[PDB]
Amino acid sequence: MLGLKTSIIGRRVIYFQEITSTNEFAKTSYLEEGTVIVADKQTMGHGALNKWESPEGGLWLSIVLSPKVPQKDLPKIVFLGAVGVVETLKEFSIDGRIKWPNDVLVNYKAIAGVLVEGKGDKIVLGIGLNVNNKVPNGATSMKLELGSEVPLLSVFRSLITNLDRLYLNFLKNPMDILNLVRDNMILGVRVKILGDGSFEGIAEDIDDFGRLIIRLDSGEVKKVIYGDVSLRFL
Amino acid sequence: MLGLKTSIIGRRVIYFQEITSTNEFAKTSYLEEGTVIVADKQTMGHGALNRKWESPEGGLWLSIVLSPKVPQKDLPKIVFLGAVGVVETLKEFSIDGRIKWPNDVLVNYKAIAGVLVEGKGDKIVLGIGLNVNNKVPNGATSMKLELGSEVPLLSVFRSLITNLDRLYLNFLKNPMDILNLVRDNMILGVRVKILGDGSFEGIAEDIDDFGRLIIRLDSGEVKKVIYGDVSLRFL
Ligand SMILES: Nc1ncnc2c1ncn2[C@@H]1O[C@H](CO)[C@@H](O)[C@H]1O
Ligand SMILES: Nc1ncnc2c1ncn2[C@@H]1O[C@H](CO)[C@@H](O)[C@H]1O
Ligand SMILES: O=C(O)CCCC[C@@H]1SC[C@@H]2NC(=O)N[C@@H]21
Ligand SMILES: O=C(O)CCCC[C@@H]1SC[C@@H]2NC(=O)N[C@@H]21
Repeated sequence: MLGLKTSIIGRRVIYFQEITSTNEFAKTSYLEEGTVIVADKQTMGHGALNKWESPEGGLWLSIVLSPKVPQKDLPKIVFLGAVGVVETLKEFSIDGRIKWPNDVLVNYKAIAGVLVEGKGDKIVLGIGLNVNNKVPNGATSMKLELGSEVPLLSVFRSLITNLDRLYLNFLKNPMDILNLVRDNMILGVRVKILGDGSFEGIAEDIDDFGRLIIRLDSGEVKKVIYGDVSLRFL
Repeated sequence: MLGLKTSIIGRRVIYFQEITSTNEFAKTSYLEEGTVIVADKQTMGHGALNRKWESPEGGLWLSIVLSPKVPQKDLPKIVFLGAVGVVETLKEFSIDGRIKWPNDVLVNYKAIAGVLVEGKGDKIVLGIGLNVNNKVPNGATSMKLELGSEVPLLSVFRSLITNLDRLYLNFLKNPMDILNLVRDNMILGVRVKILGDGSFEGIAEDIDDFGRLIIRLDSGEVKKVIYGDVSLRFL
């Protein structure tokens, strides 16, 4: 009854009033490619590192993918989610910018996060977007940005449509997404990579593998992988 | 993202752009009680007694997984939950739906919806097909045809699920209540023909405490019809 006209993403949609995590369900359940798992609320939502607040009002969903692309391209699925969110936000007159590698900010406030996990040769693309829900201190939502409630289903429709388009092109031209990320991410600013061997520098660009290129004050250039990176804006 | 607030029916909803049959998927798959299977269109829609049910885009084609822990004597009334739920939703949209015993809903004697219940003991599948904005077979009708304009399909879905959830929860508590709702919304007082092992005609007087259709033949003989392997035809 939803009348979705997408090719792959959204062929099937499993909706939950409540769920532990859409990502966990998508990983542990046999689902055909393109199946979307979405819930009004998550009781155990999570993302990069070890919680992702998922109260009623937001868009919490996961997409099952099994892309038949070269091994080295598989890691770029996270960018499809980030760019899809940016495109949807623009449709609603909101300017979102990507905080490499998986977050979307509006005026430097977090409005969405992407988490990609796997199970077998299935890839699960998880996306959390604050719409009308309460958000953690320092974060924002479409409602807070627009000053009014936003029809949640309309956001879902927009995002699924954008993701389907990005995914279909990714299957044929897997390098294209990097250009979209580059033109929509925060660059030219100082950042600090946390953890062992922590360092600071200017976030210059992302390379052909989606690695963040940082120029340290000494002139040294380091390439950061986005598997489970911890980054801070200075 | 649908924000359903129902207790059981609609806890989960599995939507399909296309499916063979929501009833078949529901019967076959491992699903929890209250899960709703809905599709934009069905390629193999089924009606009662092996009939074909046209399910083009524009209509509401869904099935609900139920596991009612009521006495076996009450299980046959589940089809009525579907019929009444549809009637209530139609009234919400100001359409006068009336029940054609025991599983059809008509508007001015034209079929607008059909209900098919399939069970095996514990797991019961309640299937409902309602014509909304889709083209229909000659002689049938739809919400769009009745109102003269397109009706938001999702609005009909929300309405029906809400009604079905309420009806089902009360059914578990008071299994007899549904019978009163069927009586008040069914076509009675007219001549009908009952088709099964042969056939007979008479006035459809009412439904009894078992949901059986009470028919008064011209001779004065009274027959009680149990649904399952029979069809009803208005004269
Ligand atoms: N619903 C949410 N919206 C935005 N950020 C969240 C949410 N839940 C947890 N966070 C975390 O708060 C951080 C914002 O500083 C993000 O990196 C994000 O992972
Ligand atoms: N979508 C539909 N709406 C109303 N009646 C239908 C529909 N599909 C099939 N039928 C009915 O099922 C019967 C054939 O088994 C016919 O009387 C036909 O009109
Ligand atoms: O910002 C991040 O670190 C990633 C957050 C990802 C959140 C979404 S909500 C839908 C899906 N289910 C989860 O448990 N996590 C992701
Ligand atoms: O009038 C009838 O004989 C019953 C028709 C039941 C139609 C619905 S459409 C949803 C569900 N899936 C099916 O294949 N049949 C039922």
